[PDB]
Amino acid sequence: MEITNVNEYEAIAKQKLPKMVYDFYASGAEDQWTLAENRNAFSRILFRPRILIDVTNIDMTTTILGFKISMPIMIAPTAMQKMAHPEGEYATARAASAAGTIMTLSSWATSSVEEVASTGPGIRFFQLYVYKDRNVVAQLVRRAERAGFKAIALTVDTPRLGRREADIKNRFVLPPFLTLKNFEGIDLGKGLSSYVAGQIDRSLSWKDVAWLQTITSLPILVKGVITAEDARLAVQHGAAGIIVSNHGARQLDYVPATIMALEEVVKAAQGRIPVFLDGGVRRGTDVFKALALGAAGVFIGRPVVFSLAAEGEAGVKKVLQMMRDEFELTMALSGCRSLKEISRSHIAADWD
Amino acid sequence: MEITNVNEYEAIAKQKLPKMVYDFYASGAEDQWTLAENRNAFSRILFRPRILIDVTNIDMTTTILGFKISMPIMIAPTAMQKMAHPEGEYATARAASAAGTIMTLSSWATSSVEEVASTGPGIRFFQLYVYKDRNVVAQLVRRAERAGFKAIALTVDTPRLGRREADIKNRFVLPPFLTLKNFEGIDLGKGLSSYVAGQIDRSLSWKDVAWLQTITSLPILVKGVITAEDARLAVQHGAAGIIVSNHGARQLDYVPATIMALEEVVKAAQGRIPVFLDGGVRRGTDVFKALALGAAGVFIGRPVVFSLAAEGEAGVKKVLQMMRDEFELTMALSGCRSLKEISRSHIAADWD
Amino acid sequence: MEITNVNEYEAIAKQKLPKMVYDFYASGAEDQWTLAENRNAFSRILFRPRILIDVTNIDMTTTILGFKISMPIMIAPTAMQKMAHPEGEYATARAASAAGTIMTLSSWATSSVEEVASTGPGIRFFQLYVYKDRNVVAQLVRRAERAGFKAIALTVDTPRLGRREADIKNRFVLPPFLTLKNFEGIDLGKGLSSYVAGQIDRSLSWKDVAWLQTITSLPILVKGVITAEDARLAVQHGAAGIIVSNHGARQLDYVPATIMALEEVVKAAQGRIPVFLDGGVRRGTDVFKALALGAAGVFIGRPVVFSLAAEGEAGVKKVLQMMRDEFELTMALSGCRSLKEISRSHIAADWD
Amino acid sequence: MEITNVNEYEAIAKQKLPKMVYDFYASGAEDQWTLAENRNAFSRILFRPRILIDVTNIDMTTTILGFKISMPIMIAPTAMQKMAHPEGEYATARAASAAGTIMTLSSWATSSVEEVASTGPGIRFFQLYVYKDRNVVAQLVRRAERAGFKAIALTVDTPRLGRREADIKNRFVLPPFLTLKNFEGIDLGKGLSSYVAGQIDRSLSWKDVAWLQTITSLPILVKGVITAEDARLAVQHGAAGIIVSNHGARQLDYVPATIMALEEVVKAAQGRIPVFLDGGVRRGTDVFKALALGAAGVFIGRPVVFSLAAEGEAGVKKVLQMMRDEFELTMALSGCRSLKEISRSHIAADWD
Ligand SMILES: Cc1cc2nc3c(=O)[nH]c(=O)nc-3n(C[C@H](O)[C@H](O)[C@H](O)COP(=O)(O)O)c2cc1C
Ligand SMILES: Cc1cc2nc3c(=O)[nH]c(=O)nc-3n(C[C@H](O)[C@H](O)[C@H](O)COP(=O)(O)O)c2cc1C
Ligand SMILES: Cc1cc2nc3c(=O)[nH]c(=O)nc-3n(C[C@H](O)[C@H](O)[C@H](O)COP(=O)(O)O)c2cc1C
Ligand SMILES: Cc1cc2nc3c(=O)[nH]c(=O)nc-3n(C[C@H](O)[C@H](O)[C@H](O)COP(=O)(O)O)c2cc1C
Repeated sequence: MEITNVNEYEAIAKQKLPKMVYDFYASGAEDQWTLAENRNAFSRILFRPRILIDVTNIDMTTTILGFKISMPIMIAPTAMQKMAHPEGEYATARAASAAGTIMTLSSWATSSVEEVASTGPGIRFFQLYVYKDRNVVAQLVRRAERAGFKAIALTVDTPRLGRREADIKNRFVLPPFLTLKNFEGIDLGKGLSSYVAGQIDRSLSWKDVAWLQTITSLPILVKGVITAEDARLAVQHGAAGIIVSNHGARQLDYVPATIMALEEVVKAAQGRIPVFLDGGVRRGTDVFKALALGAAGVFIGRPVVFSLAAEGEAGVKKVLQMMRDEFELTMALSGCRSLKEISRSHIAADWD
Repeated sequence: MEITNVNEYEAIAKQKLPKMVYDFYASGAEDQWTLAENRNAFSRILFRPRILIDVTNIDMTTTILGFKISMPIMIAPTAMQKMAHPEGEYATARAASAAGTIMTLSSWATSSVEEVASTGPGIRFFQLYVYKDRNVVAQLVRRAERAGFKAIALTVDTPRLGRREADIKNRFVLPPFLTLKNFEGIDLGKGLSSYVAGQIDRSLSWKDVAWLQTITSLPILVKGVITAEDARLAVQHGAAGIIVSNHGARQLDYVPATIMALEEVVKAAQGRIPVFLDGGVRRGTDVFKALALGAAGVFIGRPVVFSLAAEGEAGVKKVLQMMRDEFELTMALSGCRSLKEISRSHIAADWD
Repeated sequence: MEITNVNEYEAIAKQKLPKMVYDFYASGAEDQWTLAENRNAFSRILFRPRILIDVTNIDMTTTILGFKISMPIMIAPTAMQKMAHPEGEYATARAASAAGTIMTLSSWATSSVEEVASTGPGIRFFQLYVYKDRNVVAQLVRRAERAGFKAIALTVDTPRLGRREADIKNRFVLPPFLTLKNFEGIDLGKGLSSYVAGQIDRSLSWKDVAWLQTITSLPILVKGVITAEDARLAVQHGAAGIIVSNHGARQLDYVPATIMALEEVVKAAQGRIPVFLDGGVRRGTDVFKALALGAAGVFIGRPVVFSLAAEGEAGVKKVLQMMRDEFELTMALSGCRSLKEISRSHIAADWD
Repeated sequence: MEITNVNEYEAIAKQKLPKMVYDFYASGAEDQWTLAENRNAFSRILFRPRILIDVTNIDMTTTILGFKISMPIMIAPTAMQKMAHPEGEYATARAASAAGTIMTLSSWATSSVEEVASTGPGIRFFQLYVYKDRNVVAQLVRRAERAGFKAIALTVDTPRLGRREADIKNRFVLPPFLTLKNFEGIDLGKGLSSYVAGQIDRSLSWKDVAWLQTITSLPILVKGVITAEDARLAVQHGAAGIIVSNHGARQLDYVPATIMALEEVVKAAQGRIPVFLDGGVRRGTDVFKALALGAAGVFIGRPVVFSLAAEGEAGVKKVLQMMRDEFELTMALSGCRSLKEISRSHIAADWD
């Protein structure tokens, strides 16, 4: 009677949201080629069990950046998810909190950093979105101060942002009432929705990456990599953690699938800092893989929204227990007692 | 007027069984990826005939473990097949017996080892299913005593058992009346269906593999391998015969197809002991292949159940003569006079 | 208004013939895998033009076995095609004759070798079909005497004949009235349809291949090869011409596509004798290829029958002018003035 | 409300034109295999971004043959496009002119070289089509005199022209009223539509290529190459610019896709002269690629016609701004400030 498939949701929460909503969450750049190459990508990595072993106990338990995120699956910073159930961002922090992991939110948020954190005690990150003039950035960066956003997911792949068709036919009406309370309205001194669609700096660089550092610590991640030329470059320029990504295949298409493009990104920066790929991932079967390639922990996107929008704080709370309760088969059946015994020593992958 | 296709059955016996039944037999883990990669897998091995030769006579005749199983195709231990025609397990032993091969039954059986063997004279194996406390196991192992189950198909791939979707939506009602008469009801001393779903040991190891040996002989097979790290390991730990498998792709998905994963499993353990892969196999065309790779004889699963459930003792009795009467084209047309002249010397295979 | 596609016919002549008929011509072994791998096979060989050259004149003109078969496309020995328009075999000899090539007919013919040849002056071959006792063979072989069948297409791939599904459900009624006038009725001395399905020798060998030679010359071809172990073997045992084939994918499935399996068959027997692959070929685009791989001339099957059955002597007479009038684009556009300048020097092929 | 997809047009302008029209523009040779291998070809080249860079400014700006074609996308010489909106050829020159690029027209044109050029000031080329007797050619070549067609796209792949099915069933009625005003009617001295289908020389060669040169300069391009044997041959025989092509896959099928066949064509003729591939290209995403392989600028075909036929001078005027406004994402997001920083150093491609 209860129904389990971690995306059986996509389609139910499809009928729950107004065209615009579903398409804002369900898009990809122009041809969207990499959308399905975000799922049918992990299918090109064949398993490789080991057997006749003790599996009474296992161990999802992590420690990313000196943080025990209860289990190795994390949440990726989706834009306005308060449109998809007026709470969203707010109940995701509490959901993850009960779930013991991270609830990562972007600047494009409905609930502000002032606003969400009232949800109380738990680990969470916040996506930086550098703009033209860095006075408002500088203050946003230091907003997630000793409130605690631990790190800052600086998104290096979103200067001019990807051409997801849909939007500009069914012209995305940013819901009149509903607001992006993370800035909600700024200006210098002489607006919302298109303030945010009224600010960013298309020339963000490893020199700005420089500045950001003297304005904080909060472990500055590299969000938006699929190559090793900006990987070794990433250790070359002081940091830890990487958020290898395509942008939910929303910025640029025909750019390799996070998993597929991974080996070269991990293998590049060796032992310096750990990598976390946030994309494609919708089951612990395929989650396993990423962790096999060398990406110590992984985030989650869309799957998390077709859940709140579907059924409140229970929505995502299965998106996480179904997810967690899927990495205890995968780790078990392949002969592993915890992350320690995983690695791509333990498998086979199509291309190779 | 008579209709032949060895799975033309699947679909007829589909309409014969209640949702649950069909789905219990027709499932695979979560995404079921390897389900079709269990058939469209052998299609990646191209034939390689030799011609202008004598084919008046041929030779399916075997001898696996010092047993002439009439012909090289065997039966794989399906769970309750008495649900799918109240007889099942019972009429499969008699069917195979008339068919001269092995009728392999699991612990998850409807008819008990006491019960089925009344069917009379013929070769058959029985799948061991080690549990938490090994007093009931120890006695089950020695149940198939000088009754004669020859070997024991110890299933090394089923600690925590695979997540076949279906079941847990159309919540598998283990048919109130109908019972798993192989244990049927045990307990220590102070139940059925969930006794069996109330017992097993998730820490089965090559140390338990040790014990089993001082409690019997009955040639202890290795059921559930798709790698050569647990293959050489399998000769390292005294035994013969292997039952390379995925579990009807029921335990774990995206783990190579028995045929595909085979070369490394045979090639690993060389000349020590013979290997038998039970999975995917539904025609002697594709049966041939396995035997070409080096797997001396092969078992059969699903195909055997969509036959009893379809048409009694005649059901499977074609599943075997259609099967047998399909290895006498294959062996003939490729220039072979018997198994002796087969081998993967005689072919070509996609990956290679 | 006139419609051209050399198989646009298949489907029209599909609706023209009784189930049995269409399926007798439109079958393949069991799963028929190689049926489409008989067409989507040549699609894995990419073209390779050369340009800015003289193409005022071209040259299909051949000489196979010291025979100028007007153009390089030939006809392959289909069984009873008199069922598919009561004339067939008869009007195919006359059709080819006007078309200047070969009209190859099998022993399974409706019109006898006595019977067809009344059609008059033109080149044609006849498929040998050796049987249990070789007294009737011996006389059939020497039937196509100084009448003129030039060569004998001895079919080395048809001892026990392929399991084309269809037939044995819609039980092939060999049309009561209509007969296989090539033997029509023999017996020793103490019947038709199942005389022929009442005679053959499953032990045909390179020792019988020996005998045949002292009973004739008529250039003994090797029909039914897809490997180089029976190729060099084919020069080892005195002959010329090969008829590399799968049997319209009717004998055995999953055995490579004539084109695909070709390189190794030509490349094997070098300069000794020429090879001709009869299978898959339905356009001069793809015809070209075979000739590129090294198969000096090629035969045609099915395409020739869905034409007589469709529209009399005009049917096949387009199957040949459409075919011929398709090799004068292919040769032209790739920079060639005749066969002399073709070869696989001139192309690219997927596998490679 | 406004709808963007650069071929969302194909289907609208499909319903706008009479069968013949759509099929004249929407055909390909016989099986049309390379039609989709003209699009799903660029999908086998995976992107390869570089990040955290300045993208305030970018640079489509070109200079092909000492010509700043405003942006790197050009127009390919489609036949009668006046059938598809009586203006066509005429409004394409003006469209491109406002768009700052080239408007390339063929001899098969509706509007003559006398006729179109009244449109005024802007860069444009004209496809040469050498005929049997070169008196009319000689005068056409020197027609695009100091009027200014800069170069001459000499089409080396169209002696005997490709067999696009369609046409010859729905027998292409060259619209009675409407004429090919580029010759419109010539004759020696003792007609239209089949004058043009009444003249050409199937023996065009690198010796005629010789002559053409002493009758002009106008940079003689090589239109119709997919190999490096006629590439080095192309520098061997004095010229610049190449127009690597298949002919909209209209001449010959199964001949590699312009992009796919490119590497060998560029890599062959090195630094001698620049190459421009006109085929497949319908987005700046995929446009990028060509330019990555080494083809300095690229032309466009069909996409340009399903636009005039769709909506006048605004039709193509989006086919160019949508196109141009799609190379400013692609160049931006991959880290590039202009063409200078592109190249296939910057990517990954399936085959490799
Ligand atoms: C609605 C939406 C908006 C997005 N906006 C951002 C953003 O503001 N910045 C960013 O770096 N990631 C953004 N993401 C992408 C994610 O943070 C994350 O990479 C992605 O959704 C993971 O892919 P998956 O959905 O297949 O798990 C966006 C994704 C969606 C669904
Ligand atoms: C209904 C069902 C229950 C199964 N239970 C067992 C089991 O108890 N233990 C075991 O090792 N095999 C079990 N198998 C799998 C087989 O023994 C065998 O590997 C498989 O069905 C062969 O795959 P095929 O169905 O494609 O031939 C199960 C299969 C099915 C269909
Ligand atoms: C109806 C039918 C009967 C056949 N019987 C014979 C036969 O008697 N012996 C033989 O060697 N070829 C036989 N062939 C196959 C051909 O001679 C030839 O290899 C084949 O039809 C070429 O394949 P295509 O149909 O794709 O051109 C048969 C084919 C068909 C269609
Ligand atoms: C209707 C039509 C007629 C064509 N005729 C010519 C021609 O006269 N000569 C030539 O070299 N190119 C001709 N082309 C092809 C182009 O010049 C160009 O290579 C092609 O249309 C680019 O392919 P695309 O349509 O996928 O962009 C023809 C194409 C079409 C659509």
